[PDB]
Amino acid sequence: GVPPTAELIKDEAGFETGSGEPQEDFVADLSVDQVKQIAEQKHPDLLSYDLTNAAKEVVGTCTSLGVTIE
Amino acid sequence: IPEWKQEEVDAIVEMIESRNTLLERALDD
Amino acid sequence: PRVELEIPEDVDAEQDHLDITVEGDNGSVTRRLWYPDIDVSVDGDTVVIESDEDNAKTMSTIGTFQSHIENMFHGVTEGWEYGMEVFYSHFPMQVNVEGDEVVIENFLGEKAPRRTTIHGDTDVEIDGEELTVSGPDIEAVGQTAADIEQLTRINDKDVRVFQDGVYITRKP
RNA sequence: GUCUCGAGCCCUAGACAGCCGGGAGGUGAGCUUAGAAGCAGCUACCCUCUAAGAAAAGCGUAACAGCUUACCGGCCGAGGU
Ligand SMILES: [Mg+2]
Repeated sequence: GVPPTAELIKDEAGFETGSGEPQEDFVADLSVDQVKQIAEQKHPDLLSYDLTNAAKEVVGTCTSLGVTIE
Repeated sequence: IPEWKQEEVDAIVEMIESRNTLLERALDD
Repeated sequence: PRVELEIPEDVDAEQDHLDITVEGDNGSVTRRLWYPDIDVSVDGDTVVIESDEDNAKTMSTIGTFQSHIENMFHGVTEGWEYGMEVFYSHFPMQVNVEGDEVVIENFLGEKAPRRTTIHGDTDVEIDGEELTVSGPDIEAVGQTAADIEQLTRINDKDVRVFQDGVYITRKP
């Protein structure tokens, strides 16, 4: 039921299109608290037991786009 | 004796306290 | 080298000279297993294939003799069976078992019937568009099935377009 | 084709082959695009579950789907490469 991960990032980022080269061309940005919220949403989608690992999963598409974290 | 096999036997013996051959190995311990 | 084959309880295996006869509930099969310095004997309840020579050539045949004997065991008990399907596009092919040979009529529209003789005590059972070749001797069954498929061999035209024929569908 | 001799690596903590089962999630990665979801192209190629399982090696689809490869487990059992 819950929409794809790539989209949930583009909302709180303010950017739509990614980059011609991931990590080499930083586009969007995030923060720890921002990622903590997206981790609360997906439960059946993710296989992780802890919320710690739930964040790790979300933070897999991020950096490979240009989503730097602070 | 490959290192990954010795290191695996350990991880198995660890979960017992708290490949079928590696399980039997951990049991014998 | 020496390899011992324990004969199944359903089976009986007598042997004279270079010939080996294997009898079972499904029938009997006799074969000649002749090769330099390879002795094949029946020691009570086991068949023994042995030789003093261990060279590549000898070992090759020893392995062949083993598989041959094991197949006879299977044949006289469980039996050998090949399944076939008759396919045709424009011309309805009339496959029939006339006497001791399978006959194919009107193949690809031909006026003259194509036929092949069935090997040994091999039985060919036909059920509409399906055929089932069976028997105790895998040698006879294997060939009989093959013969049937080969019977519709076509060399003059593009097989990709002219696909009519009986084909081996299931192998044991 | 076959005979002989040497060297390296693997192997009963189960090798080589074969057969069976698994080959999973975030997600059909992002860019490109009407679309492209392992596999037209460009960049990247990151982390969960776990005993394994690639941001996919090979076919396959208009794209999907579909079939196997990697990798893991089992059966087998002795040498193998
Ligand atoms: Mg021509």
